[PDB]
Amino acid sequence: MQQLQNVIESAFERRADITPANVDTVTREAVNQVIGLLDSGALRVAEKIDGQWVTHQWLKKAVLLSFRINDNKVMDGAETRYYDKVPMKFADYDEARFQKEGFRVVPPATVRQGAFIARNTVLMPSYVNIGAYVDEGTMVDTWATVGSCAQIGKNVHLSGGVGIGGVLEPLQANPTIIEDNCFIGARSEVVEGVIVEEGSVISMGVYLGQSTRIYDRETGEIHYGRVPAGSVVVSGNLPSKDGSYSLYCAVIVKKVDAKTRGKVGINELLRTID
Amino acid sequence: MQQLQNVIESAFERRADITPANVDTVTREAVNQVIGLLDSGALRVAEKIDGQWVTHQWLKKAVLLSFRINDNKVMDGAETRYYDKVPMKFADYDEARFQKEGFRVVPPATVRQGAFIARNTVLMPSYVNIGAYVDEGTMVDTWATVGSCAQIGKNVHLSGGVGIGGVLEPLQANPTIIEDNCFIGARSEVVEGVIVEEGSVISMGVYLGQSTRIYDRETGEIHYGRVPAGSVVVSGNLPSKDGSYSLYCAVIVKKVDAKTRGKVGINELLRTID
Amino acid sequence: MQQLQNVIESAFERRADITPANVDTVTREAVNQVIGLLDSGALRVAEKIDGQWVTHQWLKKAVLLSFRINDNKVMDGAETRYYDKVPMKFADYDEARFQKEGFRVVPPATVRQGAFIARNTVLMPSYVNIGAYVDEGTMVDTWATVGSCAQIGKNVHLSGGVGIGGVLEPLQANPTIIEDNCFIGARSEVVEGVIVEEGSVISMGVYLGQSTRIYDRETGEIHYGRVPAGSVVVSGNLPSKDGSYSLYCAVIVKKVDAKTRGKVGINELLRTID
Ligand SMILES: CC(C)(COP(=O)(O)OP(=O)(O)OC[C@H]1O[C@@H](n2cnc3c(N)ncnc32)[C@H](O)[C@@H]1OP(=O)(O)O)[C@@H](O)C(=O)NCCC(=O)NCCS
Ligand SMILES: CC(C)(COP(=O)(O)OP(=O)(O)OC[C@H]1O[C@@H](n2cnc3c(N)ncnc32)[C@H](O)[C@@H]1OP(=O)(O)O)[C@@H](O)C(=O)NCCC(=O)NCCS
Ligand SMILES: CC(C)(COP(=O)(O)OP(=O)(O)OC[C@H]1O[C@@H](n2cnc3c(N)ncnc32)[C@H](O)[C@@H]1OP(=O)(O)O)[C@@H](O)C(=O)NCCC(=O)NCCS
Ligand SMILES: N[C@@H](CCCC(=O)C(=O)O)C(=O)O
Ligand SMILES: N[C@@H](CCCC(=O)C(=O)O)C(=O)O
Ligand SMILES: N[C@@H](CCCC(=O)C(=O)O)C(=O)O
Repeated sequence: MQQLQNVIESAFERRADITPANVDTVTREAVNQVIGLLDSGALRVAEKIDGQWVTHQWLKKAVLLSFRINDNKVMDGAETRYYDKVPMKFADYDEARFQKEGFRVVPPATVRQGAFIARNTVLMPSYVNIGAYVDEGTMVDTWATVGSCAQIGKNVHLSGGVGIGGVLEPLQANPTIIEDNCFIGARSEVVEGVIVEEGSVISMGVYLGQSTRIYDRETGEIHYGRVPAGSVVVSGNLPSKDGSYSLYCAVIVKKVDAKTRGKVGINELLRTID
Repeated sequence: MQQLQNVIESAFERRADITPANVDTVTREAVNQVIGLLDSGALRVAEKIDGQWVTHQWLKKAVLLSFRINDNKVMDGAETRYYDKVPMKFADYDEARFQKEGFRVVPPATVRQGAFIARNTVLMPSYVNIGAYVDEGTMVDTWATVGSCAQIGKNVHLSGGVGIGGVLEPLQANPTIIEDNCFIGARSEVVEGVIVEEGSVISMGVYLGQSTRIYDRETGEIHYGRVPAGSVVVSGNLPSKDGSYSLYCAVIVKKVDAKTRGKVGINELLRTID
Repeated sequence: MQQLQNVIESAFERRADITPANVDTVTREAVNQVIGLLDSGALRVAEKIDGQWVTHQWLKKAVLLSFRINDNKVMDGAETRYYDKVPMKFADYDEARFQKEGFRVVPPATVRQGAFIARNTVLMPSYVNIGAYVDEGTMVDTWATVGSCAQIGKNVHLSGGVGIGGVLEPLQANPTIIEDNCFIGARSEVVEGVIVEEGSVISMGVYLGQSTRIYDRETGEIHYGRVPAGSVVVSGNLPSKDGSYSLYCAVIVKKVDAKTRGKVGINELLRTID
């Protein structure tokens, strides 16, 4: 949408000098419009086109600017109080709306406005930050986090305490992406724009960033930045040249098979009852 | 209780076709009765008999069915709202009740109805899921999670960010069990029905599942599925056959001694003041 | 303050026999006074003097005694209820106060009374326990925890799911300290009085306690208890004598450089807008 993109790209250049007081109504209204569209899933920060994920840098820009244009407001918790500038997505939902949108939200799961949550998902107590997109069938297990602008595929299981990297701080070029049908094991973390290709199974306590060596013991091939579709990855180490010590790495031990599927399947009984 | 077990086992077979609308009052009432009993500690999903933990599969079945028989309801948070089908355990407690039950609940710790919490425990902000049982004296530290149906012994310390596996998704045969007097170090995870025997000390960042090799450096013995009573376990790796790389494992480095006890003791000053 | 320190040190000796009922008004009032001072930053549990961090053991004592002198009270959550004896820091703040104190508090972040939060910090949903001190510019990312009495420097970034050890349980001699300008990578844990010196970068999934070997591959020097200023630390292992297995350790791989700074910088656009 040019009328919106234009204003966004002009404002971004003046980011440092914009404040909630000096911002003109045009930039304010535009940024706000863009956040509502992300919130509804009409727009998304990254999308797959021709077998490639592309990032719309200007939607990322809008997310950033929202922090320069909005002022903080006291939010009343019950026993306590908060002071922040991004509204809560569900603050205004009624049963009819929850009923139509079709996902389950377990207290105290919290989602910021500007994040899209699809039908048939289950959010256990967890956090979904602004700009993120969580597709159909996915479960975000306890204390997991979906970082700003992150893209999560359909039928994905993000285990307890798992973290998917954001793009706000530290600042990142690209969002982190988890394709369809992946299983991410407990306490693992995927950051810095790494792409976990569809049907992959990441074991527990695996840490993937751009500097992480993803070693394929079968081919000897070492990857960086992505997990090839259908891999089973676990933690390991690679020895130094003198064998004096070893350093952490992720190892692709095999391709997903029946034995693997037996341990990571989604439970449909917990999904939306049509 | 046969009158209840019977109905449960009949219904479970039709699990996929049961919905909150078509379920008959008999199955509804039964499942509900069983959840109240788990909630009060009168029944428990697994129990130790003759030096063996046994799982009552039908109590697990009842837990599962509760998700087929109950409908979602809007739950009013303060700044936000939730939409789920399992009530909050403490929603109706008054001071007299908390005073009688004798445990401490630190905001925003949350527990689902159907989980048993014993006297003299302390829940820092954490999550205890349906069907779980948390025995006397235990502390569940910050952002720890006690998964569905998990069994936690007396005087156990579950450190910050620790996860004890559930049985709902992925679906599991048996609950995860932590016997009396264990210490589980920060950020560790214990899943898939592994049993951590009494008096064991699990260090930080240790990940135990059924596939994890638990290597005893002293005997060369490799365990699977359980941590022998009184072990001190830490993270390590075992080399591949070509020494080309190494893969994660848990190592039993020694048996708990005075030096160990010095670092993992429970603080009675924080327990219930009789 | 002698008038306060005296009462504190006398009472501490009788800790086990003090209860909320038998405690005399003098000890009660004193302990309470000391907690208010910690809350405001007028006093702090540890402080750096002459290039050395010193711990005021008696302020730690006061923190402990607060648990012997105060009784539990029901705290009304919205959907649920809690029962604890430490008030919520922000329960009484209004917009004017939040506006003057100058930090951002993202729901559902929670802080206990007795912890100091400085200007220009951002608390994503996280936990800050009693006695802690969080200095200017710092961000406490999602599900991170600042343990009791811990000291966090200025401009520090505590990543998602990071844990900084407390001193209450297990009981510790000294608080854990993170000096200015450090970056602590996701899911890492720093405990047992370890000191991370200024400008250091701790990677993801690094676990540091007093028993952790911090190996400097360049010098062959092995540290214990502290991370030398300006280090980049990552997870690794050191081989056993027979090469039969290896055990976890932290490795200092290099000194912070431009390439490192490129990945761990603070985003000023998210800080307080003056
Ligand atoms: C990866 C996983 C799914 C097992 O898959 P699997 O297909 O059964 O893997 P296998 O048991 O066949 O092992 C295949 C190889 O990988 C290794 N391996 C598998 N999982 C491993 C793990 N977690 N740690 C170390 N090694 C592991 C085996 O040692 C084996 O190596 P080898 O061929 O050299 O001997 C399992 O380890 C896992 O990650 N489970 C997830 C638990 C979880 O997070 N639950 C959520 C709770 S909220
Ligand atoms: C295990 C632990 C308790 C130390 O116990 P300990 O009995 O003092 O162990 P020691 O220091 O004697 O070490 C014994 C052996 O295990 C090793 N070791 C112990 N803890 C280790 C750890 N965390 N990482 C790596 N190695 C460890 C030592 O290297 C030593 O190996 P060696 O005999 O080959 O040289 C400690 O490491 C730990 O896990 N503390 C828990 C911290 C925590 O989670 N706190 C909660 C904050 S919420
Ligand atoms: C440490 C880090 C910042 C990279 O710093 P860097 O200066 O770019 O490090 P480099 O890529 O130059 O690597 C230097 C050495 O350390 C290694 N290394 C760096 N980070 C590593 C990691 N996470 N795991 C394993 N090895 C790592 C490299 O293998 C290399 O070893 P070599 O010299 O023997 O080949 C990055 O790994 C990291 O920790 N990012 C933090 C992500 C995070 O938690 N984000 C927050 C999300 S909430
Ligand atoms: N590492 C997180 C930081 C989020 C910070 C944030 O959302 C805020 O300041 O409100 C992210 O990049 O998503
Ligand atoms: N891994 C968790 C998943 C819990 C899901 C749940 O409780 C729900 O759908 O409400 C568990 O098996 O306990
Ligand atoms: N490991 C934590 C334990 C905190 C316990 C606590 O604060 C309480 O009992 O209220 C700490 O030592 O800070």
